[PDB]
Amino acid sequence: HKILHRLL
Amino acid sequence: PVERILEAVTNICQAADKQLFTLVEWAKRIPHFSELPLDDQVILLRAGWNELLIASFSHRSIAVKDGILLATGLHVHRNSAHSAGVGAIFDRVLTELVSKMRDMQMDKTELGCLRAIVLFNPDSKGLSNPAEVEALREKVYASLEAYCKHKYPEQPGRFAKLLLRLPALRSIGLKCLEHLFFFKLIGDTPIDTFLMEML
Amino acid sequence: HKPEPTDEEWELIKTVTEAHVATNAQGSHWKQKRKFLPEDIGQAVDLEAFSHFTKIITPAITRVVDFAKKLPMFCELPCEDQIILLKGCCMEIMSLRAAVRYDPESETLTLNGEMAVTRGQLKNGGLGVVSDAIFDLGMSLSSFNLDDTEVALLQAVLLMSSDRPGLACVERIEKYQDSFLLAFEHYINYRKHHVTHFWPKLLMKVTDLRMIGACHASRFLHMKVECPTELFPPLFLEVFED
Ligand SMILES: N[C@@H](Cc1cc(I)c(Oc2ccc(O)c(I)c2)c(I)c1)C(=O)O
Repeated sequence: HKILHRLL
Repeated sequence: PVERILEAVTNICQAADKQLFTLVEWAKRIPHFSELPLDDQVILLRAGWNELLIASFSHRSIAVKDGILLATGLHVHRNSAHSAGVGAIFDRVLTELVSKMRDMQMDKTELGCLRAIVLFNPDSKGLSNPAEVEALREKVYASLEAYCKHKYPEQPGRFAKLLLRLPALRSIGLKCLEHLFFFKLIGDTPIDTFLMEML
Repeated sequence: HKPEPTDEEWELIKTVTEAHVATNAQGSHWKQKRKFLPEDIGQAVDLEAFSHFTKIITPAITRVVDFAKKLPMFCELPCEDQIILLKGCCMEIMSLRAAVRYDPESETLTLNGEMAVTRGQLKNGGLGVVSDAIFDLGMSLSSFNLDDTEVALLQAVLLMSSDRPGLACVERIEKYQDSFLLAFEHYINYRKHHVTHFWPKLLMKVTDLRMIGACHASRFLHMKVECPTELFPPLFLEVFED
């Protein structure tokens, strides 16, 4: 839902 | 030998004095518990009853969908809980516990041992001899592993999964403690006489 | 009889193990690359202490996520559940990782495999009582002496918690956890630990960990009550913010 996504 | 364990205002005050009685007598019927120093017994009880109670009705509510059956048979639907602001916590009990208990067909034997482990919590602060308590707990889930090996040999991970419900049970315990008060506000050592008597 | 792991399981074992290894900081040379945080820092929510934990917490967090991505099963989950699993087990795994790095001689933990802190330091650093919970755990794990594998498996199981709030593929995640647990249980049988009641004792730790992350969640609320919102790194927020 934020920086988490781009880290996925 | 979990066989001896398996065999083990005026309205709201009638209960509790009964539930607590049934819990204490349940613990007394637990192997080696009545052998611990008086102080060590009450400290355990008072440190676990939260989770013990919750482990009870959670297994009893396996015969109910989206609801909980309590002492007075007073079935509790999730509609009241969310309306009382305890929906979140209520749901956890259904999904993390009641659900998990049903889907594995956890029997009364496994429930009893799980509750026996809980009671023999060696981490509890203040008790005179921890080494002795953790000993007892060991002996407790010692039996549990053998029971699962013989009773359900087609499923090896059963024993393991049985323990992994304690974590859920724990954190849920905590939420309940934070939710409910009053009793605690009655200062320290508000309950010890009875525990000393039932002893 | 103790059923040793099967061939289909060893594959998952080497998978998870490699997953943990590539993502644990300092690898196996952490003891020499660690630096003791000044005894002055954090005396008896220390702004300074906190600022140092938070200044190195974002890499930890990411490194955790990396461990997840190196797991095929986890990569099979919807982005929705994918996020939830992390947010939950995040603090738990980091705690594990930190706790398995306890040094009796020093009575200190190694954060990111480079920062040694004491019980007090980590307590005044925002964790408070959690610090105890963690050190105590580390103390307990000392006699276990777990290897990368056994630690990787725990992390693995922690991740695949089918009881996190808001999950969709619950029965799917639960199946994965059951797979890990099976292999986990067999691996230790292979290890042939001489201590009595190793598997159960270890499983209880999962309880301990799940309780740490929880107290940590309540700590975070108090932290944003005292400490400012600017003192918090973006990634950190996202991780423990609802
Ligand atoms: N050492 C770990 C990473 C790790 C990093 C840090 I900073 C830790 O401390 C915390 C954590 C959350 C907080 O809110 C505060 I304040 C301090 C821990 I516990 C672990 C590893 O190797 O993965």
